[PDB]
Amino acid sequence: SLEARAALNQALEMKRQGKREKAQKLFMHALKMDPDFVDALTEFGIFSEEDKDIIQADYLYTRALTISPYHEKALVNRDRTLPLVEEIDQRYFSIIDSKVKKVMSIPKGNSALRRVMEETYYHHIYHTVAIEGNTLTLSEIRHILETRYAVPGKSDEEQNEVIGMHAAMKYINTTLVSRIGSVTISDVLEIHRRVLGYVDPVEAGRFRTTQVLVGHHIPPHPQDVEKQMQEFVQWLNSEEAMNLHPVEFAALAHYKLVYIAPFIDGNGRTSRLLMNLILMQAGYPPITIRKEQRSDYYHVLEAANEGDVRPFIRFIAKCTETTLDTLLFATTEYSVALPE
Amino acid sequence: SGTVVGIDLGTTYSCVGVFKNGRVEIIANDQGNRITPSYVAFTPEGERLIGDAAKNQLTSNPENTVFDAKRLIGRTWNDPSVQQDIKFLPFKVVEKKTKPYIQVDIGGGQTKTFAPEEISAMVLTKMKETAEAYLGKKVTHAVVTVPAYFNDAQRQATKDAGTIAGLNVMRIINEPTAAAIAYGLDKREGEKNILVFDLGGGAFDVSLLTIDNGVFEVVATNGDTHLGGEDFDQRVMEHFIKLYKKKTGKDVRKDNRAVQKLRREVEKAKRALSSQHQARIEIESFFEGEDFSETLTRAKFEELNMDLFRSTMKPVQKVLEDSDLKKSDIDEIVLVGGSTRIPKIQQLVKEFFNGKEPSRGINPDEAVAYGAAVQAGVLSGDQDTGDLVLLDVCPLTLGIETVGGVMTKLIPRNTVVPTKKSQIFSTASDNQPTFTIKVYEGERPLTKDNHLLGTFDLTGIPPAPRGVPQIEVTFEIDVNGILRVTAEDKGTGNKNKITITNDQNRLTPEEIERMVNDAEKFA
Ligand SMILES: *P(=O)(O)OC[C@H]1O[C@@H](n2cnc3c(N)ncnc32)[C@H](O)[C@@H]1O
Ligand SMILES: [K+]
Ligand SMILES: [K+]
Ligand SMILES: [K+]
Ligand SMILES: [Mg+2]
Ligand SMILES: [Mg+2]
Repeated sequence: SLEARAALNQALEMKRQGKREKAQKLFMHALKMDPDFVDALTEFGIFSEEDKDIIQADYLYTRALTISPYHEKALVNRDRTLPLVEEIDQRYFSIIDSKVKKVMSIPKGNSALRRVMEETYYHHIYHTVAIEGNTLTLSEIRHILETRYAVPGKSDEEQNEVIGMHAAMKYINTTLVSRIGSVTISDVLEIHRRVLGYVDPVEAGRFRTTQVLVGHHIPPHPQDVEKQMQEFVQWLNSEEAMNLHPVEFAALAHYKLVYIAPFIDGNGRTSRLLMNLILMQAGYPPITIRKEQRSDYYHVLEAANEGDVRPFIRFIAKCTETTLDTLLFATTEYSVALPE
Repeated sequence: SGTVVGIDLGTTYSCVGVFKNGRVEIIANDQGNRITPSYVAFTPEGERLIGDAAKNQLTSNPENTVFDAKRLIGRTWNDPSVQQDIKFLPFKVVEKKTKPYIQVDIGGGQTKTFAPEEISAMVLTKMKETAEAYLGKKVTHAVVTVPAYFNDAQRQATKDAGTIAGLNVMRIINEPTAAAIAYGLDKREGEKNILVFDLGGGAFDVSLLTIDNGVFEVVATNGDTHLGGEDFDQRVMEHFIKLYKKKTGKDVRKDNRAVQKLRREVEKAKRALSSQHQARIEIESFFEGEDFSETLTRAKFEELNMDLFRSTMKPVQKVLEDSDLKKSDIDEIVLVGGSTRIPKIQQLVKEFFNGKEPSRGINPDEAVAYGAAVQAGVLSGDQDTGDLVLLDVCPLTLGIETVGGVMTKLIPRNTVVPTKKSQIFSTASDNQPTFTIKVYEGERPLTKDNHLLGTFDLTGIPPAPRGVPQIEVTFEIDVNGILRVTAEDKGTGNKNKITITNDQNRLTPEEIERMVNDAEKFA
């Protein structure tokens, strides 16, 4: 695009002058005119790096190289940011690991921890069903599961989604979390059979036989699902996967399963349960993706579809930190001092 | 692409330029005029006139002389602005598809009903022929200007007029932005804030731009697409129709020849009063073979129009507030449009800016076509144009109507285009299979106080309980400032995606092809 090249040239001139707001506007105009403009992605990366946004700079250099793998300027820039991003992403994992240990440091006679864990259970069900559009409230979910009475004037389907999730989480925590050995396709099917069983007993625990769509994502044809799931679980039990930081492993496991989308429905609910199984098998608490984060969630999933899963890993890491911060805030003991 | 021309499609006057051998050439028509009246006429002999020829026979053939189409396009029949203009238009305006269509005697008894887009297409055809005569070859591609405050329907109607004239409209450019290019092209003075004040025959825009060695950045825009020379003429015409009623007891509206004879003389008097302090209105055989003789003073002209003149200051204050800029931050005031020659307009602008003189770098009649021609040169790609970059904005807040008649805003006014905004919505009732997507333009919190852009039928929503489906609706404004509405189920669904169809309240592809074909038989 001649218009794209003109905008990029003006972006570079305004950057040189120190008119950074105007430069940013012109970089974004260039990339609107040509979203795959390699020079513009690269120069907009350098602009980011000048503002000490290394993750964004690196994201743009990486995006440039996925379009043009031999681009000299993009290669030199990515080669500089590659180690800096590894340092940043590993530092965040270290901070998360410290907060996991702080949770485990909570005295064994802390009343607030049992309260918070019970509340956190109903909170997880609430957010995992509400992401998918379920309109039941936290208190309605607590009522359904404790009393086993239908909430009046609310759909059968929505209530049956909540019952399914409860059934699935009980099965996981009692049968899978503590269990030694590989995680099989059969384990994923047993989870799904509980997730979807009370809503759709026919489809519960079996792969789709039809093509589905997942927002903007087109998952593999139903005929390829068996093979992709066999490759997936082989990776789950691989030495390579178990050498990853548990948060990266859990995040990649989540993404790989929703990418395949092996079920007609409940792929999101099943994948979030698998993510939490992996975390809990590694000694991390289960994490929640809040319904309010839905748009950010779809956005980082879309970034993964386009060939960079790292925004998704960082999003899952942030959800992990938030879960840990919530547990730690709720279990804080406020000391009593003698005036003396 | 060939040779891409720039066309100011004006309410009253149109102008065409071409970027060639480094500079802009404004092209004189077959009469030697660098501007052309936005007029068409069908003579009793079946002859189709466009431009000076059409305007020149207005008073002898008023019923079959058409103009003011720019104030009819992209509007509904019952628009108070449309009903206002009807009172002073000599041609029949008929309701067809809840829109104003133009009915004329084309000759030999038979009549014909035209879309206002078809009248504008005829005017575009004349401007194209003007370019072709000068260039000595065919013209297929154009940049066409529109008011900054044009709504979505008015923009699309202008593109449709282009299509019907057999032009590929490469870009719709906002008139103040075009004028800014005419001002700024030869300026290598670095960053300047300019206030473009464009009062035309029909539409009023104010745009605040930051211009900077080839970058034309619209910071804020605000206007009125139904405020200009036409309204000033209507105020004076109405004054003299009442004065004639007062003096003779006769009603002038019973004769279209009388009304349009007054219009012609009112025009001449208005131009005279920009350099003189009074003007004589003289009409021979005005009504029932009786002569008309009155004087219009500048004082009276100003009194009759004072509310309208004062109203031009509101958008100036609005762009300053929206930009969070002081009056003193404006480096140049750029006056565009014949109406900016009105001394009272110049006085109000100068006084608003505490004595600051407007710049004299531009021709107020040719500046918009000049800018169109420069941008046409850029998109032509073969004209040795510099790194020219327009960063323009949408003039109106875009929203969707949600439960309770609520304006749910997606894209604020003054957002840089092109742009994209997505929001997730759900159903109001169990198993709802459809969204009736009502898109509104305006700043009010309730859609009843805003303007309906269009109704988009979204179908194929799978059965689910109320408020469960997660349907993402996306607004995309393109580089022409025109909206595309798309939608996506965010959840796991079957292969058969939800589909969107527009309302059929704008010209259909079939209707356009017919009008293209009909127009080719006069080309
Ligand atoms: P279905 O309702 O069974 O599952 C929905 C889940 O799919 C995941 N998802 C949403 N959008 C995407 C994209 N673009 N790519 C991959 N996976 C996606 C989310 O986990 C939903 O919860
Ligand atoms: K104007
Ligand atoms: K008005
Ligand atoms: K008006
Ligand atoms: Mg689903
Ligand atoms: Mg104009």
